[PDB]
Amino acid sequence: DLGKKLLEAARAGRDDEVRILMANGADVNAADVVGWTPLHLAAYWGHLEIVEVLLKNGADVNAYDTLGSTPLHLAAHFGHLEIVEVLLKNGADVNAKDDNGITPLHLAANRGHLEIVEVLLKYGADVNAQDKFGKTAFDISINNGNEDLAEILQ
Amino acid sequence: STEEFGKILLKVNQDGSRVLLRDVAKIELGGENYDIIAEFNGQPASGL
Repeated sequence: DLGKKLLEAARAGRDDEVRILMANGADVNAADVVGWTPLHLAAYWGHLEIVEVLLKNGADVNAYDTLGSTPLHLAAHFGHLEIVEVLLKNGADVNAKDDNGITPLHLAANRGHLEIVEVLLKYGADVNAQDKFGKTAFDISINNGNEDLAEILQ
Repeated sequence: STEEFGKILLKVNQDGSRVLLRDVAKIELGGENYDIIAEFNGQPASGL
């Protein structure tokens, strides 16, 4: 019951409601129907302050949904540079793979987030990492036409 | 976007190389027809 209210508080960005639910002992790793925990919703919508409150109360930074996607995949794919730094600081897996072999580096490369790619690579992202189709982060840059990104990937 | 249209895969060659739409055509945003050209007092303008 309390974990369901925490999922809606983290999605709507209600920073005050999250801390009240945490005091009542809500489940920090409560997943919905698709396997998304409150940390997945905070990283998807872009609530940096909620990501910090969740991780402080011992939330799983490497939590995965019904398709192996982690909160770091959602923060890199949707251009949340501040959230990627906070997640990687709390011990997130920079080489995390979903059910398709897609890493957060692949998601940041396809959307042209040059700032996130730099942060991910600084934390030890695998440049030669391949998905189920054998495509690396460099293969995405040359196909999309991003000359600035292909420069960073050598 | 034009970038998404440019990376449309037409064919894959025997050597593994890919032939994209941008390799055989110029991709750009341009009017449906280039027939009408209006000018207000000599300066480029549109109208209704």
